Order: sequence, then structure tokens, then C-alpha cells
Amino acid sequence: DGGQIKGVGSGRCLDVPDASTSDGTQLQLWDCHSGTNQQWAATDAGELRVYGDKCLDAAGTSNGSKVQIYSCWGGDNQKWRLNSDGSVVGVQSGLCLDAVGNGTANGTLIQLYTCSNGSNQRWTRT
Repeated sequence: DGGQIKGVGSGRCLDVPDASTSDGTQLQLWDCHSGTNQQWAATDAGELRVYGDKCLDAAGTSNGSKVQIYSCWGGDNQKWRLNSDGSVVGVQSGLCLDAVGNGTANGTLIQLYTCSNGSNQRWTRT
């Protein structure tokens, strides 16, 4: 199924730019809508999937590491702990899904960053 993942601080949704299906495409914030590029399904394997067959994927384990779409393979960089406080924590990195530079505008990129309970690190279903 899946649905929107909205950033608390920005009021904008986790969005694959231009509805690309290309592996390595970095995620962004965008005004929320019903496009398939904003529908994320949480799986039992700990994934957040878009298009049914692409995984939310941490390209690295450090602060500033890009968060991208990528073909699913079961790796720990494609697993996310969905905490009750809105944080979305990468299993491999222990870092939070984070809107780059505390940005809120359309096109703000998504990265990993130290969990700090920031509004740019809190994510809600709608």
C-alpha cells in the first residue's frame, strides 16, 4: 500500500525528484500530493519502499551521507527504525533521516545526521 511521509518541521513530504526510478537518486522534500513518488510502504523487513521495488537507502554511515532510492537487497542501510517520537533511524548508521541544513523548502535534500530531536528529523504519517 504505502502513504505519505511528512516532515514535521517543513510540512512537506518525502519525495523522489521528478518521479525518477533511477538507483542513486537523492530524496527531497516536496509539497505533499498523491503521486506514486511520495507513497512509502513500511515492511516487516524494516524497509521503506517506493514504487513497490525501490528502497529508501543510506549511501553511507556518516553525517551528511546521502539518502537515496535503490534496488532492494536486504542490507542494513535499507532498514529503518520507525520510532514513536517521529525519528526514522537508519539501522546500519544509527543516524536520523534529516532534511539537509534544516531546510523546509521544496527541493531540500535528505541526508543522515546525528539524532538531535530536530523538527527536520521528525516524520509523520498523514
